[PDB]
Amino acid sequence: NPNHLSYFKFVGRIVAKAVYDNRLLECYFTRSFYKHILGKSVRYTDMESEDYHFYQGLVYLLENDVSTLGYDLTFSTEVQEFGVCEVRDLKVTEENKKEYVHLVCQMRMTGAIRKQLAAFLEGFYEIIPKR
Repeated sequence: NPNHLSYFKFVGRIVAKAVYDNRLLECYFTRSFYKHILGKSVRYTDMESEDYHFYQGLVYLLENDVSTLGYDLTFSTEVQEFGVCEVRDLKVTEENKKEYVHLVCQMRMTGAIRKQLAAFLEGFYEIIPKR
C-alpha cells in the first residue's frame, strides 16, 4: 500500500481512541510492538518469536567463543525493508558482542518495520501523551 504509513497512523489513532474511551479492542500485538509503543528496547529473546534461526545464531553466539564461528564478523547486517535488501552498519569484539547482539536484534526487528512503527507511534501520541 503506497499510503501505508498513513494507515498505520490511522490505526494508531483508533488504538489511542479505544484507550481514551476505555474500551477493549480485540488487538493482540506482540510484546515487541508494545515495547515499541512504550519506547522500551527489545531483548534478544524477542528474536525467538520473530526469527527463530537468528535467535539460534545469537544462542550460538552466547556461551560460545567467537572462535566457534570460524570467520570474523563486524557490526553490519543485511535487512529486507519494503522488499529492498540493504547491508546496514550497527555502529566485533568480546566487549562489543554485548552490543552486537543488542544492535543486530534492533536492526533485524525494526529495520523492516521502522517506518510503519514510527507512523503508528505518530498516530498514538497524537491522542494519548507519551509521558
